[PDB]
Amino acid sequence: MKLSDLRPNPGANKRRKRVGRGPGSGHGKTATRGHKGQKSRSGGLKDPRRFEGGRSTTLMRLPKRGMQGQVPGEIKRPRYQGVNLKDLARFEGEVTPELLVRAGLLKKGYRLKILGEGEAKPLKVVAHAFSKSALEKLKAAGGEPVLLE
Amino acid sequence: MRVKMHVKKGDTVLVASGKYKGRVGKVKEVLPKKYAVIVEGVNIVKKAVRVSPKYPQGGFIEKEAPLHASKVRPICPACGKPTRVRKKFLENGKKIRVCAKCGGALD
Amino acid sequence: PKMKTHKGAKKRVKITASGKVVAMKTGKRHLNWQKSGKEIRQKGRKFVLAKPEAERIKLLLPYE
Amino acid sequence: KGLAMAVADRAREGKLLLVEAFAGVNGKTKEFLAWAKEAGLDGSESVLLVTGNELVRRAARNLPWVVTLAPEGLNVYDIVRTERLVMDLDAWEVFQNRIG
RNA sequence: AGAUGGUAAGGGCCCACGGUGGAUGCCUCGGCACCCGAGCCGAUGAAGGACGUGGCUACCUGCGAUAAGCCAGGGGG
RNA sequence: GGGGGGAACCUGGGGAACUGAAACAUCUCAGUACCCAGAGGAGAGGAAAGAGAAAUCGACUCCCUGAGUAGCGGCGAGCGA
RNA sequence: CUGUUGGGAAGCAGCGCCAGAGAGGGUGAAAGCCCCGUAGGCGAAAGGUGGGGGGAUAGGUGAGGGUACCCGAGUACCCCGUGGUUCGUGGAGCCAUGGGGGAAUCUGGGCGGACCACCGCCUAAGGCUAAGUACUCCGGGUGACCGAUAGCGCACCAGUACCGUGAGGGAAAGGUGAAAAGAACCCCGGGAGGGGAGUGAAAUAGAGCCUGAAACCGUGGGCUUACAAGCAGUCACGGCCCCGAGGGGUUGUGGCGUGCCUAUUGAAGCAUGAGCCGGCGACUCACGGUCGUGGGCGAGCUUAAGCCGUUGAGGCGGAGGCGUAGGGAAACCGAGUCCGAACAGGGCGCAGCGGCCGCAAAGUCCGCGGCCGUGGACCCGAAACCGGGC
RNA sequence: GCUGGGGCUAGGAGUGAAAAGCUAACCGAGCCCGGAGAUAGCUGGUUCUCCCCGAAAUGACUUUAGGGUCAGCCUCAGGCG
RNA sequence: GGAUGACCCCAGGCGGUAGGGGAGCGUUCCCGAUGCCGAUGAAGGCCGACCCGCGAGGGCGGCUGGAGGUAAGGGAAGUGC
RNA sequence: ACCCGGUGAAAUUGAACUGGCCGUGAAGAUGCGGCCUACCCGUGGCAGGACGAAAAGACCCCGUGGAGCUUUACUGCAGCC
Ligand SMILES: [Mg+2]
Ligand SMILES: [Mg+2]
Ligand SMILES: [Mg+2]
Ligand SMILES: [Mg+2]
Ligand SMILES: [Mg+2]
Ligand SMILES: [Mg+2]
Ligand SMILES: [Mg+2]
Ligand SMILES: [Mg+2]
Ligand SMILES: [Mg+2]
Ligand SMILES: [Mg+2]
Ligand SMILES: [Mg+2]
Ligand SMILES: [Mg+2]
Ligand SMILES: [Mg+2]
Ligand SMILES: [Mg+2]
Ligand SMILES: [Mg+2]
Ligand SMILES: [Mg+2]
Ligand SMILES: [Mg+2]
Ligand SMILES: [Mg+2]
Ligand SMILES: [Mg+2]
Ligand SMILES: [Mg+2]
Ligand SMILES: [Mg+2]
Ligand SMILES: [Mg+2]
Ligand SMILES: [Mg+2]
Ligand SMILES: [Mg+2]
Ligand SMILES: [Mg+2]
Ligand SMILES: [Mg+2]
Ligand SMILES: [Mg+2]
Ligand SMILES: [Mg+2]
Ligand SMILES: [Mg+2]
Ligand SMILES: [Mg+2]
Ligand SMILES: [Mg+2]
Ligand SMILES: [Mg+2]
Ligand SMILES: [Mg+2]
Ligand SMILES: [Mg+2]
Ligand SMILES: [Mg+2]
Ligand SMILES: [Mg+2]
Ligand SMILES: [Mg+2]
Ligand SMILES: [Mg+2]
Ligand SMILES: [Mg+2]
Ligand SMILES: [Mg+2]
Ligand SMILES: [Mg+2]
Ligand SMILES: [Mg+2]
Ligand SMILES: [Mg+2]
Ligand SMILES: [Mg+2]
Ligand SMILES: [Mg+2]
Ligand SMILES: [Mg+2]
Ligand SMILES: [Mg+2]
Ligand SMILES: [Mg+2]
Ligand SMILES: [Mg+2]
Ligand SMILES: [Mg+2]
Ligand SMILES: [Mg+2]
Ligand SMILES: [Mg+2]
Ligand SMILES: [Mg+2]
Ligand SMILES: [Mg+2]
Ligand SMILES: [Mg+2]
Ligand SMILES: [Mg+2]
Ligand SMILES: [Mg+2]
Ligand SMILES: [Mg+2]
Ligand SMILES: [Mg+2]
Ligand SMILES: [Mg+2]
Ligand SMILES: [Mg+2]
Ligand SMILES: [Mg+2]
Ligand SMILES: [Mg+2]
Ligand SMILES: [Mg+2]
Ligand SMILES: [Mg+2]
Ligand SMILES: [Mg+2]
Ligand SMILES: [Mg+2]
Ligand SMILES: [Mg+2]
Ligand SMILES: [Mg+2]
Ligand SMILES: [Mg+2]
Ligand SMILES: [Mg+2]
Ligand SMILES: [Mg+2]
Ligand SMILES: [Mg+2]
Ligand SMILES: [Mg+2]
Ligand SMILES: [Mg+2]
Ligand SMILES: [Mg+2]
Ligand SMILES: [Mg+2]
Ligand SMILES: [Mg+2]
Ligand SMILES: [Mg+2]
Ligand SMILES: [Mg+2]
Ligand SMILES: [Mg+2]
Ligand SMILES: [Mg+2]
Ligand SMILES: [Mg+2]
Ligand SMILES: [Mg+2]
Ligand SMILES: [Mg+2]
Ligand SMILES: [Mg+2]
Ligand SMILES: [Mg+2]
Ligand SMILES: [Mg+2]
Ligand SMILES: [Mg+2]
Ligand SMILES: [Mg+2]
Ligand SMILES: [Mg+2]
Ligand SMILES: [Mg+2]
Ligand SMILES: [Mg+2]
Ligand SMILES: [Mg+2]
Ligand SMILES: [Mg+2]
Ligand SMILES: [Mg+2]
Ligand SMILES: [Mg+2]
Ligand SMILES: [Mg+2]
Ligand SMILES: [Mg+2]
Ligand SMILES: [Mg+2]
Ligand SMILES: [Mg+2]
Ligand SMILES: [Mg+2]
Ligand SMILES: [Mg+2]
Ligand SMILES: [Mg+2]
Ligand SMILES: [Mg+2]
Ligand SMILES: [Mg+2]
Ligand SMILES: [Mg+2]
Ligand SMILES: [Mg+2]
Ligand SMILES: [Mg+2]
Ligand SMILES: [Mg+2]
Ligand SMILES: [Mg+2]
Ligand SMILES: [Mg+2]
Ligand SMILES: [Mg+2]
Ligand SMILES: [Mg+2]
Ligand SMILES: [Mg+2]
Ligand SMILES: [Mg+2]
Ligand SMILES: [Mg+2]
Ligand SMILES: [Mg+2]
Ligand SMILES: [Mg+2]
Ligand SMILES: [Mg+2]
Ligand SMILES: [Mg+2]
Ligand SMILES: [Mg+2]
Ligand SMILES: [Mg+2]
Ligand SMILES: [Mg+2]
Ligand SMILES: [Mg+2]
Ligand SMILES: [Mg+2]
Ligand SMILES: [Mg+2]
Ligand SMILES: [Mg+2]
Ligand SMILES: [Mg+2]
Ligand SMILES: [Mg+2]
Ligand SMILES: [Mg+2]
Ligand SMILES: [Mg+2]
Ligand SMILES: [Mg+2]
Ligand SMILES: [Mg+2]
Ligand SMILES: [Mg+2]
Ligand SMILES: [Mg+2]
Ligand SMILES: [Mg+2]
Ligand SMILES: [Mg+2]
Ligand SMILES: [Mg+2]
Ligand SMILES: [Mg+2]
Ligand SMILES: [Mg+2]
Ligand SMILES: [Mg+2]
Ligand SMILES: [Mg+2]
Ligand SMILES: [Mg+2]
Ligand SMILES: [Mg+2]
Ligand SMILES: [Mg+2]
Ligand SMILES: [Mg+2]
Ligand SMILES: [Mg+2]
Ligand SMILES: [Mg+2]
Ligand SMILES: [Mg+2]
Ligand SMILES: [Mg+2]
Ligand SMILES: [Mg+2]
Ligand SMILES: [Mg+2]
Ligand SMILES: [Mg+2]
Ligand SMILES: [Mg+2]
Ligand SMILES: [Mg+2]
Ligand SMILES: [Mg+2]
Ligand SMILES: [Mg+2]
Ligand SMILES: [Mg+2]
Ligand SMILES: [Mg+2]
Ligand SMILES: [Mg+2]
Ligand SMILES: [Mg+2]
Ligand SMILES: [Mg+2]
Ligand SMILES: [Mg+2]
Ligand SMILES: [Mg+2]
Ligand SMILES: [Mg+2]
Ligand SMILES: [Mg+2]
Ligand SMILES: [Mg+2]
Ligand SMILES: [Mg+2]
Ligand SMILES: [Mg+2]
Ligand SMILES: [Mg+2]
Ligand SMILES: [Mg+2]
Ligand SMILES: [Mg+2]
Ligand SMILES: [Mg+2]
Ligand SMILES: [Mg+2]
Ligand SMILES: [Mg+2]
Ligand SMILES: [Mg+2]
Ligand SMILES: [Mg+2]
Ligand SMILES: [Mg+2]
Ligand SMILES: [Mg+2]
Ligand SMILES: [Mg+2]
Ligand SMILES: [Mg+2]
Ligand SMILES: [Mg+2]
Ligand SMILES: [Mg+2]
Ligand SMILES: [Mg+2]
Ligand SMILES: [Mg+2]
Ligand SMILES: [Mg+2]
Ligand SMILES: [Mg+2]
Ligand SMILES: [Mg+2]
Ligand SMILES: [Mg+2]
Ligand SMILES: [Mg+2]
Ligand SMILES: [Mg+2]
Ligand SMILES: [Mg+2]
Ligand SMILES: [Mg+2]
Ligand SMILES: [Mg+2]
Ligand SMILES: [Mg+2]
Ligand SMILES: [Mg+2]
Ligand SMILES: [Mg+2]
Ligand SMILES: [Mg+2]
Ligand SMILES: [Mg+2]
Ligand SMILES: [Mg+2]
Ligand SMILES: [Mg+2]
Ligand SMILES: [Mg+2]
Ligand SMILES: [Mg+2]
Ligand SMILES: [Mg+2]
Ligand SMILES: [Mg+2]
Ligand SMILES: [Mg+2]
Ligand SMILES: [Mg+2]
Ligand SMILES: [Mg+2]
Ligand SMILES: [Mg+2]
Ligand SMILES: [Mg+2]
Ligand SMILES: [Mg+2]
Ligand SMILES: [Mg+2]
Ligand SMILES: [Mg+2]
Ligand SMILES: [Mg+2]
Ligand SMILES: [Mg+2]
Ligand SMILES: [Mg+2]
Ligand SMILES: [Mg+2]
Ligand SMILES: [Mg+2]
Ligand SMILES: [Mg+2]
Ligand SMILES: [Mg+2]
Ligand SMILES: [Mg+2]
Ligand SMILES: [Mg+2]
Ligand SMILES: [Mg+2]
Ligand SMILES: [Mg+2]
Ligand SMILES: [Mg+2]
Ligand SMILES: [Mg+2]
Ligand SMILES: [Mg+2]
Ligand SMILES: [Mg+2]
Ligand SMILES: [Mg+2]
Ligand SMILES: [Mg+2]
Ligand SMILES: [Mg+2]
Ligand SMILES: [Mg+2]
Ligand SMILES: [Mg+2]
Ligand SMILES: [Mg+2]
Ligand SMILES: [Mg+2]
Ligand SMILES: [Mg+2]
Ligand SMILES: [Mg+2]
Ligand SMILES: [Mg+2]
Ligand SMILES: [Mg+2]
Ligand SMILES: [Mg+2]
Ligand SMILES: [Mg+2]
Ligand SMILES: [Mg+2]
Ligand SMILES: [Mg+2]
Ligand SMILES: [Mg+2]
Ligand SMILES: [Mg+2]
Ligand SMILES: [Mg+2]
Ligand SMILES: [Mg+2]
Ligand SMILES: [Mg+2]
Ligand SMILES: [Mg+2]
Ligand SMILES: [Mg+2]
Ligand SMILES: [Mg+2]
Ligand SMILES: [Mg+2]
Ligand SMILES: [Mg+2]
Ligand SMILES: [Mg+2]
Ligand SMILES: [Mg+2]
Ligand SMILES: [Mg+2]
Ligand SMILES: [Zn+2]
Repeated sequence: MKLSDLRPNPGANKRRKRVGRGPGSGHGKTATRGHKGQKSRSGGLKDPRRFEGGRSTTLMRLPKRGMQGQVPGEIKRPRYQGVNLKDLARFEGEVTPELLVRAGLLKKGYRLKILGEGEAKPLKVVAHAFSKSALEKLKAAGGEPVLLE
Repeated sequence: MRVKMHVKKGDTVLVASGKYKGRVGKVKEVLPKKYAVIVEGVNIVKKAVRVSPKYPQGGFIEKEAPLHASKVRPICPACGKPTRVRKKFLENGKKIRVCAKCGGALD
Repeated sequence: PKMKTHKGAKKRVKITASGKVVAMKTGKRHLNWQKSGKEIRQKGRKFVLAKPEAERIKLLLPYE
Repeated sequence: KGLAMAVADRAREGKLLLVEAFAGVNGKTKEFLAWAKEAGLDGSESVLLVTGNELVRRAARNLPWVVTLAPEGLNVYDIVRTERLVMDLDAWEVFQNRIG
């Protein structure tokens, strides 16, 4: 297999669209821009995600809701992430927050909360909280719930 | 700093390329700015001269045309072969050209 | 440069699990004395923004 | 995956050769050249010579049909560019460690 | 009676050759970008100039009435 | 000892407008352009009357990230630790 | 090295050789071995540097106990006016300070976002401090950078000519040939210019010089044209001329026939633009996003800066990011959750294929393409506004 | 009164027996360079070929009306059938 | 039909502005390339009533030119007036 | 002004092989229809036409364009109290 053989698969490298290059291309003259007006101009229109021609926008007519926060900003309080029993399936022996981080299950800087989707497995699971149904499934399967503080 | 010339006035050179390939001759002159040598009786050209005090009767003269120095090879005075040149340090220790075929000085 | 989150959108709207856009019913900020109870109550819920409008708002929230 | 597949491609063509060490090559092109001939490399086919032996690389590097590399340098363009792959065992060892 | 051809002052199309003009290709003394290196000069008068300076010298370079240069070390041949 | 010069770079003292906000004043552009002073091969900053929640860290500078987060905002356009 | 073609060998052919050097440039064409180089090595009396090595010097270093002397003042601190911070007066702290008032020395003071308490952090009102960082006038290396309308404004005697009182503006302009062998001498001519002669492989390579397009001007030839009506062509036939059951050129007659572009409801239009020709001339790039698509891995995917290596070699680096759970303004609960008295109702949510194997896939990374956001964002054009100068 | 020479006053400024006159051949705000590629919802221009499909000039709203947002109408890919 | 885009057969569609989509041509540059074409003549220019291609184009021939050019397959854009 | 010798511009210019009528046509036709008329090419003259040339209408309107000016428009600043 040699340099002359190396080919990208079909569709892997598509040509770009070139406008403003003659009549046969069917993108000549106006360059697919239509005729005249703001959108044909260099610079074009306002943020069409928001602006609506001068009338008050869809967005700005809906009510704000809830606590938006104040200076000096977010209040530091402990944060919990749940991981379900089913995600604990893969482990044997002990699970702790740290292992769960490594598995790519628990994100750093969150506390562990175990949740109920799935089946419990007789493991020693150490966490900051358990849901009602998690505790239940866990006790019943002869696993061992351990609270951290 | 200086142009490198592997050949000089008037060691004996073989003309190794061009119309005169094969000829042997003394280097009458070295022109480093043009990187060229004049070899005796090699590269003759017919130049027109005006009827002048220097040349009354006018007509033409023969002149030696310069050769690009790379066309030329010194002939070793010991072995008589055309050669590349090497440098050898003496005891002085001045340095000198020596033939690359045998070890002979080229001056 | 990276896109900026539109703060009026972040403050008015939420993108649901399946990407619908949700906002509070408009119309009971005030002038409510003569509104029926069916009215005030119904305006107290969230509704799901019309597709083309939600689709626009969704693009202003590039990192939710 | 690419590194592996490229070597694999040569392996599948018989064009990959592993070697224990290099006889008399002690940094001279004629020395490598000897050895090479003796090992079935007449220079009619381009060779990616991979070895950690500096002495062997210098010896082979001036040959127009030889491209040389340390084993840490092995890469797919070089494998694919050349017709034949030649490795030290020690070279081959790191490549195995690299594709692991 | 009838009927039809040779006129070219000049013009038009085509072909050949030229003139004009300086495209195109090739070229590169120059430019550009990045990376590395290096980074202050000046009253001991800088930067930057003026005028000079060659046997003959318009200009450029170099140089300063010791004026394309003076002395000394090193390099080179 | 100073004075004057130096392409960018740097600090400090001053400091716009077009423009954007589909008009405009707050806001933006922007502490940008520009003027001035000063340095120097860099300049600035620097050895906690710090950070800010950890029973923690440990001068300053510079890069990645944190994060378009927190927030700020005719809660508009936008701005942004 | 030799032979050969050739003006010229480095081409082709024969037989060799070097290589830690087959980077590259030259040489009359295309050269590893002819030249300059290249790999690998070597080199400073003098000046400069010297963050590395060595040495010196300055400087550095105790423990209880007592005393309560000192510990940076128009300062802290409070109020007023402001600036800085993400903070636009906000619940507005902090840092800074123009005005007023105005302390204390560790049992002192500042701070942890008004304030108070508690619990902590830190020691203001004196100074210095390498390095890691920015830049590129200068030197060098290197380009999926330009190649004379490009690339710097300038390849060239250019910040010049020229323009402007001035600040300031600001060009054009490269190429004989391998070598000048740059055309002695004769002829016509006042000269310019040419014609011979000569040089050269070549002279429509002759210096007004490589190539030498097009518009434009001419000479010569073929066909045609002075009763004809025209977007200039087209279709047909016939004549003549040319190259040789065919073609080509030309055009007499007959048929048909309203330029191009632009903008418009609508143009041949008496609506725009264009004298003709050559060259320059307008949908891109970064970073984010969204979909689509080619692959990699898949409950996971992926690294950034940096570090090591290379000198067109890759690797390391898991900090971080996205995903794996949602609902709720939030506390918070969680395959649920929110409203609610509700075990009500509702909103928003939750649930592969084949034979343990393979296959597919959430997702995510990279490439490619479309479109979006931010930038001047497809190119060209104002009238104006502002700064500093003249 | 006219005039030579030497001087001073300038850009929101001068100067003006007043005309918005004149301030270096266009002054209801001089010229140069800079912000700067200001902005231009306007006008103009937008470059190779073939093939398939193929609109709109409406409705709502709009300091909107020769500009937009959504919808209608065109096209592509996937699914349904 | 054959198995697959080999090509044959039958049928049907194929006016087109804005505009969507598809497939191609050509220009500069990179890998391919220490290769290959090249003074028995590179590029470029001027002819051509010939060959291939729907076309954009690509060949081949003659003349000019006098030293460069560059494939199959890929890659990237200062790419077509 | 005209003729002969000398020197020798300009705007403008899609190309032109550039007649009249009555009609037709985006509504004022050398260029379309039907007719009429008309051999080729100039020189001096005239100005009816080529909606002749020049100048991207200065009037008018449009642009959420500009600028000068005004005031018991709004908001600020100098200045003064
Ligand atoms: Mg691409
Ligand atoms: Mg086209
Ligand atoms: Mg298309
Ligand atoms: Mg179209
Ligand atoms: Mg067009
Ligand atoms: Mg347009
Ligand atoms: Mg379009
Ligand atoms: Mg478009
Ligand atoms: Mg348009
Ligand atoms: Mg339209
Ligand atoms: Mg247009
Ligand atoms: Mg318009
Ligand atoms: Mg439009
Ligand atoms: Mg436009
Ligand atoms: Mg613009
Ligand atoms: Mg615009
Ligand atoms: Mg309104
Ligand atoms: Mg928040
Ligand atoms: Mg147990
Ligand atoms: Mg020497
Ligand atoms: Mg001989
Ligand atoms: Mg010596
Ligand atoms: Mg309400
Ligand atoms: Mg309200
Ligand atoms: Mg309320
Ligand atoms: Mg209220
Ligand atoms: Mg009622
Ligand atoms: Mg009502
Ligand atoms: Mg009621
Ligand atoms: Mg995030
Ligand atoms: Mg989410
Ligand atoms: Mg090699
Ligand atoms: Mg190779
Ligand atoms: Mg007759
Ligand atoms: Mg005739
Ligand atoms: Mg005649
Ligand atoms: Mg004719
Ligand atoms: Mg000619
Ligand atoms: Mg080239
Ligand atoms: Mg310097
Ligand atoms: Mg000087
Ligand atoms: Mg001089
Ligand atoms: Mg000396
Ligand atoms: Mg000496
Ligand atoms: Mg000073
Ligand atoms: Mg100084
Ligand atoms: Mg400042
Ligand atoms: Mg100061
Ligand atoms: Mg300031
Ligand atoms: Mg400043
Ligand atoms: Mg000011
Ligand atoms: Mg403003
Ligand atoms: Mg702007
Ligand atoms: Mg904007
Ligand atoms: Mg505005
Ligand atoms: Mg606007
Ligand atoms: Mg206005
Ligand atoms: Mg404004
Ligand atoms: Mg802006
Ligand atoms: Mg600001
Ligand atoms: Mg600047
Ligand atoms: Mg200074
Ligand atoms: Mg430094
Ligand atoms: Mg420093
Ligand atoms: Mg310092
Ligand atoms: Mg201290
Ligand atoms: Mg984050
Ligand atoms: Mg808001
Ligand atoms: Mg700011
Ligand atoms: Mg011969
Ligand atoms: Mg030979
Ligand atoms: Mg040979
Ligand atoms: Mg090398
Ligand atoms: Mg080479
Ligand atoms: Mg070479
Ligand atoms: Mg030659
Ligand atoms: Mg060769
Ligand atoms: Mg070559
Ligand atoms: Mg060579
Ligand atoms: Mg070396
Ligand atoms: Mg060396
Ligand atoms: Mg003590
Ligand atoms: Mg005391
Ligand atoms: Mg103190
Ligand atoms: Mg004091
Ligand atoms: Mg204060
Ligand atoms: Mg502030
Ligand atoms: Mg507030
Ligand atoms: Mg505050
Ligand atoms: Mg104070
Ligand atoms: Mg205390
Ligand atoms: Mg106290
Ligand atoms: Mg304080
Ligand atoms: Mg305080
Ligand atoms: Mg406090
Ligand atoms: Mg604190
Ligand atoms: Mg503290
Ligand atoms: Mg300091
Ligand atoms: Mg240090
Ligand atoms: Mg530093
Ligand atoms: Mg640097
Ligand atoms: Mg440089
Ligand atoms: Mg080149
Ligand atoms: Mg030129
Ligand atoms: Mg130029
Ligand atoms: Mg040229
Ligand atoms: Mg220059
Ligand atoms: Mg020039
Ligand atoms: Mg000049
Ligand atoms: Mg002037
Ligand atoms: Mg002048
Ligand atoms: Mg100017
Ligand atoms: Mg010019
Ligand atoms: Mg030459
Ligand atoms: Mg020459
Ligand atoms: Mg004569
Ligand atoms: Mg005479
Ligand atoms: Mg003569
Ligand atoms: Mg003659
Ligand atoms: Mg002659
Ligand atoms: Mg001859
Ligand atoms: Mg020949
Ligand atoms: Mg010729
Ligand atoms: Mg020639
Ligand atoms: Mg010429
Ligand atoms: Mg030549
Ligand atoms: Mg010529
Ligand atoms: Mg010519
Ligand atoms: Mg011609
Ligand atoms: Mg004729
Ligand atoms: Mg008649
Ligand atoms: Mg007749
Ligand atoms: Mg006809
Ligand atoms: Mg017929
Ligand atoms: Mg015929
Ligand atoms: Mg015929
Ligand atoms: Mg015909
Ligand atoms: Mg008939
Ligand atoms: Mg017509
Ligand atoms: Mg018609
Ligand atoms: Mg056309
Ligand atoms: Mg037009
Ligand atoms: Mg129009
Ligand atoms: Mg109109
Ligand atoms: Mg109209
Ligand atoms: Mg017409
Ligand atoms: Mg008409
Ligand atoms: Mg007309
Ligand atoms: Mg008109
Ligand atoms: Mg017209
Ligand atoms: Mg118009
Ligand atoms: Mg013109
Ligand atoms: Mg013409
Ligand atoms: Mg053209
Ligand atoms: Mg685009
Ligand atoms: Mg994309
Ligand atoms: Mg993707
Ligand atoms: Mg992968
Ligand atoms: Mg998979
Ligand atoms: Mg992210
Ligand atoms: Mg429910
Ligand atoms: Mg439900
Ligand atoms: Mg995937
Ligand atoms: Mg889009
Ligand atoms: Mg921009
Ligand atoms: Mg742009
Ligand atoms: Mg764009
Ligand atoms: Mg502009
Ligand atoms: Mg003005
Ligand atoms: Mg104004
Ligand atoms: Mg103003
Ligand atoms: Mg000004
Ligand atoms: Mg001023
Ligand atoms: Mg006077
Ligand atoms: Mg005077
Ligand atoms: Mg006077
Ligand atoms: Mg005055
Ligand atoms: Mg004045
Ligand atoms: Mg002034
Ligand atoms: Mg003014
Ligand atoms: Mg005023
Ligand atoms: Mg003004
Ligand atoms: Mg005034
Ligand atoms: Mg007066
Ligand atoms: Mg008046
Ligand atoms: Mg002036
Ligand atoms: Mg005037
Ligand atoms: Mg004004
Ligand atoms: Mg004036
Ligand atoms: Mg300036
Ligand atoms: Mg700006
Ligand atoms: Mg701009
Ligand atoms: Mg504006
Ligand atoms: Mg375009
Ligand atoms: Mg159709
Ligand atoms: Mg309408
Ligand atoms: Mg409508
Ligand atoms: Mg309504
Ligand atoms: Mg509406
Ligand atoms: Mg329109
Ligand atoms: Mg409009
Ligand atoms: Mg739409
Ligand atoms: Mg439909
Ligand atoms: Mg479909
Ligand atoms: Mg058919
Ligand atoms: Mg079809
Ligand atoms: Mg049909
Ligand atoms: Mg069609
Ligand atoms: Mg298609
Ligand atoms: Mg396509
Ligand atoms: Mg092709
Ligand atoms: Mg092309
Ligand atoms: Mg292509
Ligand atoms: Mg390149
Ligand atoms: Mg190569
Ligand atoms: Mg080559
Ligand atoms: Mg050959
Ligand atoms: Mg030849
Ligand atoms: Mg030939
Ligand atoms: Mg080329
Ligand atoms: Mg070519
Ligand atoms: Mg052709
Ligand atoms: Mg040719
Ligand atoms: Mg060459
Ligand atoms: Mg190529
Ligand atoms: Mg290729
Ligand atoms: Mg490739
Ligand atoms: Mg372009
Ligand atoms: Mg007469
Ligand atoms: Mg006359
Ligand atoms: Mg005509
Ligand atoms: Mg006529
Ligand atoms: Mg009518
Ligand atoms: Mg009529
Ligand atoms: Mg007529
Ligand atoms: Mg007609
Ligand atoms: Mg008629
Ligand atoms: Mg007629
Ligand atoms: Mg008539
Ligand atoms: Mg006349
Ligand atoms: Mg008339
Ligand atoms: Mg008249
Ligand atoms: Mg007419
Ligand atoms: Mg008229
Ligand atoms: Mg007119
Ligand atoms: Mg006109
Ligand atoms: Mg205009
Ligand atoms: Mg107009
Ligand atoms: Mg107008
Ligand atoms: Mg008016
Ligand atoms: Mg009007
Ligand atoms: Mg108006
Ligand atoms: Mg308005
Ligand atoms: Mg408007
Ligand atoms: Mg206005
Ligand atoms: Mg105004
Ligand atoms: Mg007063
Ligand atoms: Zn010898």
